[PDB]
Amino acid sequence: LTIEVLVTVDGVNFRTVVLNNKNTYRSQLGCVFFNGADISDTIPDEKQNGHSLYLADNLTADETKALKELYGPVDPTFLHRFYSLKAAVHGWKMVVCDKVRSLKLSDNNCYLNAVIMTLDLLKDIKFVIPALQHAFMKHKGGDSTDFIALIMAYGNCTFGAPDDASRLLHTVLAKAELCCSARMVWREWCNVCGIKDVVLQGLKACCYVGVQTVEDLRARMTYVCQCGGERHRQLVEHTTPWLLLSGTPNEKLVTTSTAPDFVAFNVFQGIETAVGHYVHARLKGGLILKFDSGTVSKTSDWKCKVTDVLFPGQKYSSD
Amino acid sequence: EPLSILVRNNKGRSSTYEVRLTQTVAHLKQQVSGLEGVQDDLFWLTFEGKPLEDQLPLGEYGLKPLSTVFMNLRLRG
Ligand SMILES: [Zn+2]
Ligand SMILES: [Zn+2]
Ligand SMILES: [Zn+2]
Ligand SMILES: [Zn+2]
Ligand SMILES: [Zn+2]
Repeated sequence: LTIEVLVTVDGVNFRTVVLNNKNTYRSQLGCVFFNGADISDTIPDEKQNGHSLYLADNLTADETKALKELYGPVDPTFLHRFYSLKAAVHGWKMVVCDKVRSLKLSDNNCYLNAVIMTLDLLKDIKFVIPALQHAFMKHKGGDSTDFIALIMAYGNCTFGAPDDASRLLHTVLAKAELCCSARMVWREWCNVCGIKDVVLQGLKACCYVGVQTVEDLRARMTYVCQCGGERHRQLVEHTTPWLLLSGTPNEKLVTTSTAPDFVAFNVFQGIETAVGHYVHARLKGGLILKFDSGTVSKTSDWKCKVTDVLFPGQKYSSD
Repeated sequence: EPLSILVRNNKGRSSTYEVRLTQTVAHLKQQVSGLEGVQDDLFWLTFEGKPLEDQLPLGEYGLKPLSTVFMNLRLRG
């Protein structure tokens, strides 16, 4: 009336646990997952003997050590959140609208449709964390369940609740690196302190939160210096394979008649102080493709509050 | 050992915060949530265009005295 299971965190290093048919998994061991299903509140029996189960709580040091090697410097709550978010998202589906892949509306997941479709245009990024890169490679192959749940868990997103696409998009990118060169040089100066050049490289030179157009990124900025005066800062060199600018929702009239410079952008519908709706947009063949969570429609002109704006490559040098 | 940095709100007002580079940004976020009347789930912080992740220490971001961190409203779409 006893069974032996193998608990694992990485699917490679296992550790056995003897369990009885009297108490449930949660009281004897902790929360466990079997073939993607939570069985923590079920009583063990013969159909579990010999099989491996993914432990989520109550990890030991050596399973915690392996956890940090697979997911990075994560918090004890992380593994439970990830495993639970993955099973809750099982019902969600990616639907092909106009030759691309988009995420259907379910449980307020439209902010995620904006994040994933914007990432899908960045075709030169990889993730340094192994689990994340594995999920990301699976998403690009068809099954996006892992990748969706992971960015949800890394972004501290609660299930079925609306969130901020620019927050999540830039948080996720902070875990990524670029497969090519990229360079961004800031010139800071202060009439009392002096002149100094700050250099950023790689993927960090392709994202910025605070401006939504390339003119505003290249504008001279002024803020308080450590001396008390006003320090100045201005971009003097920029070479990237693409540029992602994000800001608060800003009303604009985007039109294809003037042939805009950006290739894609995200839109917030509603007012900023309430629950709104996200729509992803790309420009292809002289039109705007609007992607509202599993559906697509085209327009020539659109008055809309944009948030994230994705530009092509940057070859810039001034002063 | 602690130093003074600035967090700026949507309205443009900077406030001083005594912090340590070994503190987490989750700790700074609770100081910011205390000075203004906003809760942590309603905003996120940026420095030099990049977001600050909750579980990381401030020293990971290169903050010097009177560095200006920005408060960004966490949208709900
Ligand atoms: Zn548990
Ligand atoms: Zn549980
Ligand atoms: Zn100065
Ligand atoms: Zn000033
Ligand atoms: Zn001035």
